[PDB]
Amino acid sequence: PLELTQSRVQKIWVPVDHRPSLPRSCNSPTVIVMVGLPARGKTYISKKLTRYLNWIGVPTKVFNVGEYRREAVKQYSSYNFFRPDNEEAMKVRKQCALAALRDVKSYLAKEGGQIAVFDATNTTRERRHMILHFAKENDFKAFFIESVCDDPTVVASNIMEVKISSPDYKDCNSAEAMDDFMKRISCYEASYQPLDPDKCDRDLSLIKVIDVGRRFLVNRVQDHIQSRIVYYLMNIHVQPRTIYLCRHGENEHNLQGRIGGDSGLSSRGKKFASALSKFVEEQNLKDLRVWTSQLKSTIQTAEALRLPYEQWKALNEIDAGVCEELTYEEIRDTYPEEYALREQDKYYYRYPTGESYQDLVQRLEPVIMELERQENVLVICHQAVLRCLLAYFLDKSAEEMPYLKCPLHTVLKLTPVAYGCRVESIYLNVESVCTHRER
Amino acid sequence: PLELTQSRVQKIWVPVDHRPSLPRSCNSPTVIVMVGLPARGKTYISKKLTRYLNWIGVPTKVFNVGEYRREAVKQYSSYNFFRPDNEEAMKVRKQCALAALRDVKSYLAKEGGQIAVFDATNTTRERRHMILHFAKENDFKAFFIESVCDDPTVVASNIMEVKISSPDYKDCNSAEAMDDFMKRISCYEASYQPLDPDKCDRDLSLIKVIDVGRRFLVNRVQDHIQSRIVYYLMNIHVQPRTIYLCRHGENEHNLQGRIGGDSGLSSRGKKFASALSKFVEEQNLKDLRVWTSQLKSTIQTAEALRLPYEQWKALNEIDAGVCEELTYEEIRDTYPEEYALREQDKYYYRYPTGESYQDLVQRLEPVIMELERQENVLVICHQAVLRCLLAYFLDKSAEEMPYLKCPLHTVLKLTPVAYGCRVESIYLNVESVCTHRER
Ligand SMILES: Cn1cc(-c2c[nH]c3ccc(Oc4ccc(NC(=O)CN)cc4)cc23)cn1
Ligand SMILES: Cn1cc(-c2c[nH]c3ccc(Oc4ccc(NC(=O)CN)cc4)cc23)cn1
Ligand SMILES: O=P(O)(O)OC[C@H]1O[C@](O)(CO)[C@@H](O)[C@@H]1O
Ligand SMILES: O=P(O)(O)OC[C@H]1O[C@](O)(CO)[C@@H](O)[C@@H]1O
Repeated sequence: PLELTQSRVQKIWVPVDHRPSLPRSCNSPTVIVMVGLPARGKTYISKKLTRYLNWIGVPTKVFNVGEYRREAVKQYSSYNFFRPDNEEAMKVRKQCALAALRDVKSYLAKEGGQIAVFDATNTTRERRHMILHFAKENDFKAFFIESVCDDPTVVASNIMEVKISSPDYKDCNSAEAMDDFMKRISCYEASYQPLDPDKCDRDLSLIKVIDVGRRFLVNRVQDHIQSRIVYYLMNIHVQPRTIYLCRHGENEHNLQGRIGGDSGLSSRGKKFASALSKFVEEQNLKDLRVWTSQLKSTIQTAEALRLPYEQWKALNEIDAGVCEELTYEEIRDTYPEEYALREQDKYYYRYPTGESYQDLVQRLEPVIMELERQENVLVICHQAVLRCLLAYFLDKSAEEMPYLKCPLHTVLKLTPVAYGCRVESIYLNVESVCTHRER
Repeated sequence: PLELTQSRVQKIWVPVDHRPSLPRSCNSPTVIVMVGLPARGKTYISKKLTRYLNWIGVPTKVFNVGEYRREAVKQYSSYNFFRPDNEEAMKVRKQCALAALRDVKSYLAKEGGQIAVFDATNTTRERRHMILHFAKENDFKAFFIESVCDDPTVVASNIMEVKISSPDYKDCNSAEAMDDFMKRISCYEASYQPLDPDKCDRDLSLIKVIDVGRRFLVNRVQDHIQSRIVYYLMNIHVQPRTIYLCRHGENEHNLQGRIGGDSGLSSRGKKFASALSKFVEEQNLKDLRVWTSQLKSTIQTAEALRLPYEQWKALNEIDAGVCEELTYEEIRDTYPEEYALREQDKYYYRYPTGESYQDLVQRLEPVIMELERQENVLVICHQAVLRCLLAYFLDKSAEEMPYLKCPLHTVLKLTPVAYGCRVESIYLNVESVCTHRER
């Protein structure tokens, strides 16, 4: 009894499965409901939350009712389409919401999706009662995220940043698009019934994000994922800042083509460290937090900056287990089965007594949460760690992640803009070996 | 340039410190303010939060004004001491609060304390304005935690569970103590001014815990620690449950006196696994979550239960680095310097390319957060992992933690009661080797 086998790729101990003569094949999804008037950052919340949930391994998809509308109604003319007295467009808009819900059902019940973010105004109790009915009948959980903001400066900024550039306003100039959008918001104000956790919405699971995250009303958080979302929303901010990501300067193991270890900077690596200090100085940042791993090469690179820095064990390079300090040639010759398994499944593959890219994500989640809280940050890390962090910021899949290009002596400058990061690459003109290996 | 040395105990790379001829020695603390009427679980929140913060490595202390009062006023007679018209006792109570604040200043500014939990009613704006003045003048941050509850069943339950058993009610019977405490609560109701984040307390950093954690009002979370507290308060619950903790059944490495590795159950270990299944069955639990590490020995133990289980990489035994699969005799003979360093500083000591008990805490924090969310849970883990989890539940220090007794083939049954866990040990009558080593 208790006979187990270790799975070759992930290295997971499973019961030996001696399937009989005729082998037989043999928790609840969530609908996240966005609530609020237009230009309240609902799409911003939807997209950022989906990016985070997918990166941590929770399959998530956004269903934006406006995109179903742009598909059903070819060209957008004006706010007149959104008028409450527009009988025809009101029918079309309802059909679009129902078509999005149909796709929500298919995603969660038939495609292995775990979270569906229903991105619409959902400003009336009637619409929300209909979404609740849809969730109850399909055995889906419902979690409401309402964004409430009365600041006209914030509303005008959102229109200027991401609304005027919408495909709806292609033939319009900035002034007419802004004016049309203000009229469009006014169409929703009369029927808008905010969430009432005090009386009406007392039994609903919800978060009210008030005044661009200054205040929060949290009601009946049922589970782990809702609690995580709430914690995430409370850590993110919309303040302007820059994230600089780079690897340690070239090390002695890099020169020998050896993986892992705790080797020091080569002469070129030390030159990069000096070049990085000059680069950092030229950026003229009021305050800058510097984060390193606990491995020597990243600390030596930070030492050249003459700035305070913090060492994180979570930033340490992927653990290669038995393959640590070996070259890839020595891995292929000593462990050919292991080498081929990794090449076939680079994300899920776990090194013996070591890690996978999947393990890295789990380790890096507190790093991501702290990066969100912070402003200007410089992260000096390692190739696999950098690919993982970059996949979060650039919304790259688990399959793409182990192959992202993160060259040595190159700074990745990340600027948060619209619904994602602008990425600028800055090579600091110091030669190094190449550690990138394609599939 | 960039000359570093690796610290012998923690294995941290530090700049080589060539101190000159005359060597010279060369963030803001927080006051957590509890707010609310008596029997609102303020002391329960204070104690649990302090236990969690200390375990994660944030030095925290509770300053309970009632304990300063029991010290100043020898014997407690009745609610008459708490009367608003009691001029003398009102002076004494103020002096006690000021004496507690004096000790808060000394703890945070002179003893290396990071968080001071000011556990009092702090029901008036006047008292809170005075605490704010004290925080501003000492450069301390202020974070308010208010517990609001109108349920008379909850109030009566709190009085019966932990108030009637208070040193104040030693000479009283349950009925008179309950009656006196109800009158005592009434003394505070007239002057009680709840936190108003809408108008008056808009600029204060606060959390309102409403109806025993059913709802939360979160205002202006400034930093990392406040955000963590909020997340913790949202994950904990007061629902009745049991936590069972045990190690995997005896393994082959245990028999050889070898550390780490991924060996399977010995014949005795398999006998424990059967004994554990019978024990679990006899507990008659409606639902039970079973958690294991990703190491074979814990999975084989769970396999004997015939219950669904979840494997956590965070539950894997402490990593011994270069000392993995070695006996302690082989460690002392091959690495005598390393052996002696560990014996001297067992909590902070890091194995080369391995971990410390300090690293274990960081890894286990998500385990603790999930244990808090759950109800009936059985954790099948390893000696060092178990000591770490037990130190959290039993409020043991970093210094005590590496020496806690966690024998093989023994279940630790944890029952949450009053202000901490009741611990019952259940030996399942199966022989094994002893892996415990005293200082
Ligand atoms: C850059 N940008 C901001 C908006 C924007 C306009 N109104 C909004 C309303 C909500 C919103 O989401 C959040 C904002 C803040 C936070 N939590 C915090 O801050 C807590 N420390 C969470 C979500 C974004 C916007 C659009 N573009
Ligand atoms: C066992 N006991 C409960 C009380 C008690 C009486 N009123 C209280 C008021 C507050 C309180 O703290 C919290 C309760 C719940 C939660 N968060 C959740 O639930 C969220 N999922 C956080 C703190 C405890 C008590 C006393 N003893
Ligand atoms: O996942 P890949 O492509 O092997 O890259 C990760 C490797 O890169 C390095 O950082 C440098 O080669 C190694 O330490 C690590 O094993
Ligand atoms: O910290 P200590 O006392 O060495 O105990 C931890 C050790 O106990 C074991 O679980 C069993 O001896 C080892 O795997 C591990 O190294």
